[PDB]
Amino acid sequence: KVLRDNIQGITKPAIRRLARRGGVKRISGLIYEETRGVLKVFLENVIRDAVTYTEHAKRKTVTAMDVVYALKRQGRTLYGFGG
Amino acid sequence: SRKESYSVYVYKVLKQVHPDTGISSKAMGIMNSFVNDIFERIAGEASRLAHYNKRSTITSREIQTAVRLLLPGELAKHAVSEGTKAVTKYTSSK
Amino acid sequence: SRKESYSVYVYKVLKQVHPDTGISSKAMGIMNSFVNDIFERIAGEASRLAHYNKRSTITSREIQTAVRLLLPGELAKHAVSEGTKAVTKYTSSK
Amino acid sequence: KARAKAKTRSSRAGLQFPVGRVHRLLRKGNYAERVGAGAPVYLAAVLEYLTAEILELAGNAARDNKKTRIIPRHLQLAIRNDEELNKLLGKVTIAQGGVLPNIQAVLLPK
Amino acid sequence: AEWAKERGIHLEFSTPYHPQSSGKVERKNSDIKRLLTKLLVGRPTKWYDLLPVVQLALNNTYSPVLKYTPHQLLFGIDSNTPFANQDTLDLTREEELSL
DNA sequence: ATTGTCATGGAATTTCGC
DNA sequence: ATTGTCATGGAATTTCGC
DNA sequence: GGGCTGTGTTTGTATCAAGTTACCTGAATGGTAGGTGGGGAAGTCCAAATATTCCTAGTAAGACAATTGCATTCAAGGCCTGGCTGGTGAAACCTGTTTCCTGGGAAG
DNA sequence: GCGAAATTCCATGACACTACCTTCCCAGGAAACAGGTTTCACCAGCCAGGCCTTGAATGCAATTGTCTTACTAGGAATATTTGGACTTCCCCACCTACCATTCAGGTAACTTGATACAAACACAGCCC
Ligand SMILES: [Mg+2]
Repeated sequence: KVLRDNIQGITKPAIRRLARRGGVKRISGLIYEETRGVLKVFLENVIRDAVTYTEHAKRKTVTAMDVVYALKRQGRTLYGFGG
Repeated sequence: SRKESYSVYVYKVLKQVHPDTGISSKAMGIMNSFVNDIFERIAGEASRLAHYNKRSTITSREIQTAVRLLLPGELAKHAVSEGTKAVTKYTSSK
Repeated sequence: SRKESYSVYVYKVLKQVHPDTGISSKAMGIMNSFVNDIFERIAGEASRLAHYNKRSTITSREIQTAVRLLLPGELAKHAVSEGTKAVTKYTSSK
Repeated sequence: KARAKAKTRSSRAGLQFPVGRVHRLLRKGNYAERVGAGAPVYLAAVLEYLTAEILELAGNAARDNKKTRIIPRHLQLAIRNDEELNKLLGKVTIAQGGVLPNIQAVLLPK
Repeated sequence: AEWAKERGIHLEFSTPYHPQSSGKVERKNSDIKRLLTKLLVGRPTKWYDLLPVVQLALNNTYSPVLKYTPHQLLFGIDSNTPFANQDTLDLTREEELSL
C-alpha cells in the first residue's frame, strides 16, 4: 500500500517540540528540511535491518522484538518492549 | 505458552528496601528488560572471555571479570563484593 | 605450536585480480585480522539468529541473513550473489 | 517413597533472584558447554545488586514527587541522576521517559 | 481438487504407503534417472539444461517388446528426428488413422 | 470406493539355405 | 581371502482308537 | 501595579494492580556415577626492561612581525508570538479476515 | 474307516545407522491487525508585526607564527639481566547426564484494594 507525502507528516511544531526537549531556545526555519532528512536516514537503517529478521523467520508481521533486535544491532538498545 | 521472566523476583527485591511501594506494569517490563540485557552483557562478555583463554568453562571467576568490565567505578566495587558474599554463603552450605 | 591463519588464502586471491602484485608482512596481518573479525561478525550474528528462532542449526540460509545485515547497500547485493554461485556450484558437485 | 525437603538454591545463598533459572540460561544459550555450579549463584547476586540500585534510586524519586508506585519517568530520572549508573547505560534509551530538566544557562531571558 | 474439477479431471489416488500402485510413473522415473544419469557423467549436474532432451530422447525410444515409438502410438508418425521411419510414407494418412 | 512395470541380456526358439 | 535365518501360523501329515 | 501560567490540594472511580489460590505442569531438586576438563607444579627458553652513552635532532626559547581575533557599532533580516481557521488525528466501537502459532498430524 | 487328535511342514518376512523436510491440513483461538465508521476537540497550518539576533564592516591589540640558537633527551644499539608466558604432565572434583519426586510459578480467576487521573478553585512565583 502506497501513501506518499508522509515525510511531510513530521509537522513544523512537532519538530519544534522535539527541539524544546533537547534544550533549544531559538531555531531556524531550515532545520525542518534537515530533520526530515536525518530522520529518514535513521529509518532506512532500522527497517532495512528489521525486515531481514522478519523475512528470515518467514513472518509477515514485523513484531516488537524485531525492531529491538535491529536497534540491538546498531548499538542503541531499547528497553521496555522486550529483548 | 510459557514466557519466563524476572517479574516475580523484582517484588522480592522491591519489598526489601521499600516495603510500602508498588510498581506499575509498564515499569516492570523495564526492570524485566533491564535484567535480560544486563544478563547477556555479563554472560556475553564472560562467553568471549572463554575463547580468549582457550577454556570451555564459565567459572565463577569469569563472571567476576565480566562485571569489573561492564560496571564503571563505584558499582564495580560493590557488585563484586555483593557477589562474593552470596557465594561464600552458598558454598559453606550444601 | 600451530597458529592457524588466512594468510595463504590471500595470495590465492591477490594473484587473481592483481597477478603482478606482492603484499607486505604487516599488511598481511590486517587482511588476516580483517577476516577473523568479519568472520565472527557474520557467525556471531548468525549465532544469535539461531536463538531468535529457536533452532540449534546454522543453515546456509542464516549466513545469508547475517550478511544482509552487516554489509551495507551495494556490498549486500554482490556478496549474496557471490555466495549462491559458490553453493550451487558446490551442491551440483559431489 | 518420599524424599527430603527440597531447599531451593536461592534460599541456600541468601539471594532473591533464582539460581535454578539462571543455570538453565547458561546451558541453553550456548554460552559454553560446561557451566560451574557456582557461576549462576554468583551471577544471580550481581543481577540482584543492580536491581536494587536502580530501585533504591527509583524509590527516592517516587517519594520526592509524592508517588506510591514507580512509573518509568522515575526510572528515566533515577538513571542519569547517578553518574556511574549512567555510564553503564550511556547508549540506552529508556522508553516513555523524556529527558532530565536542563538549560545551558545562556538562553535565560533578557 | 478444485482446479481438477474445472478441467474434467477425475483424480485418482493410490492406496497410502503403496508406491507400487502408481505403475508407469515409478517406471519412467527409473528411466529419467537413467537418461539424466548417463548424460551427466563426469560433469556438474546441470540437469535443467537437459530436460528438453529427455522428453525427446525417451519419447523416441522403441519399446523393445512392443516395437514402436511413443510418438507413433501417441500421434501416428515420426516427427523430424534422426532415424525416423519411411515405412509409413508408402501409405495414405487419411486411411492409416484406422490402421 | 482401487490394481506394478518394463527395459534388458543370456538363452531358448524359429527361420531357412541348400 | 568368505556364506542368511529362524520364529510362526494355516495346512498338510501321521497317529491311533476301536 | 497587574497578570498569566504553572502548581497545588481534595474527591471519586475506574482501572490497574495487588492478592490469594488452584492446579499441573514445568521445572526444580536430590542422589549418584562417570569421565573430562582444568588446575596446579615444573622447567628451558623467551621477551622485555634496564643501565649506558652517544650523538643528534628537534625541543625550547627569545625576538619579531602581521594577521587574526575580538569587541563595538551598524544595519536589517529573520524568527518568535499570537489571533484564527479548519482538517486530521485520536479515541471509542465492530469485525472479518488474516496470520500465526506452536502444536500435532499425514505422506512422500 | 472316519474322525479326532497329536505332529511335522514350509513359505515368508523382517532385521540391516536414522531424523528431517516439504507441503497441506487441522484447529482453536486469538491476535491484533488491517479495515472502516464516528465524533469531538486539538494541534497544525496561516499570516504579520515587532524586536532581537546575526552578519558585516572595522580598527586595533596581542596573539600567534616564524626564524634562529643553545641545548636536552630520545632513540638506538648493547650487553645483560631479569622476569614470565606458555608448553607439559597428571589427577581429582566438579559438572553433567538421569529419573523420580515434589514444589513453585504462571496462568487464571474472582475479589479486592488502592492510586492515579481528571476536574475545580485557589495559591504562589515570576515576569511585563
Ligand atoms: Mg512419490
